[PDB]
Amino acid sequence: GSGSGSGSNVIDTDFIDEEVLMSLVIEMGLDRIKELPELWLGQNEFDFMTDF
Amino acid sequence: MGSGAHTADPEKRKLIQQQLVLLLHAHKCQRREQANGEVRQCNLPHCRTMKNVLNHMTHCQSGKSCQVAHCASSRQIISHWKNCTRHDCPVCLPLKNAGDK
Ligand SMILES: [Zn+2]
Ligand SMILES: [Zn+2]
Ligand SMILES: [Zn+2]
Repeated sequence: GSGSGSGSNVIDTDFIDEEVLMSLVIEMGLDRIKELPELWLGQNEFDFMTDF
Repeated sequence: MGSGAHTADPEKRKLIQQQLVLLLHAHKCQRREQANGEVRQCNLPHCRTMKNVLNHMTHCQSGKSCQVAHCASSRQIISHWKNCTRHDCPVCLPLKNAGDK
């Protein structure tokens, strides 16, 4: 017996390819960022990211 | 240090998706080195910051209570992306599709 409820940042990107998002990074400009903005519970339509 | 932005802006949600990508890449990008014992040169140097976060998240014992740089965000963000499923969620779903563009 070896139960488990949560691991460590499983995320749904373990199937994704680092090459795919790569092209998307250059397309948007994720590899040319000078100032990384802050990410804190801002909007109200995305409050689902609480996880509290 | 400076304070005055704990709730961030609404555009952050937009940056969340984009950031997730930097945190998404940085994720598999940070595990590709520790899982092989060695490290390799990365294309986009932006993943560096995340590498310091994902690594900090390991030293981050509060996670959702931490406020180190992006810690709470990297934890809060990856959190959504982790618990999020179905519904009108254009974050993990589309990023999981990758059908076109
Ligand atoms: Zn990288
Ligand atoms: Zn921390
Ligand atoms: Zn989601």
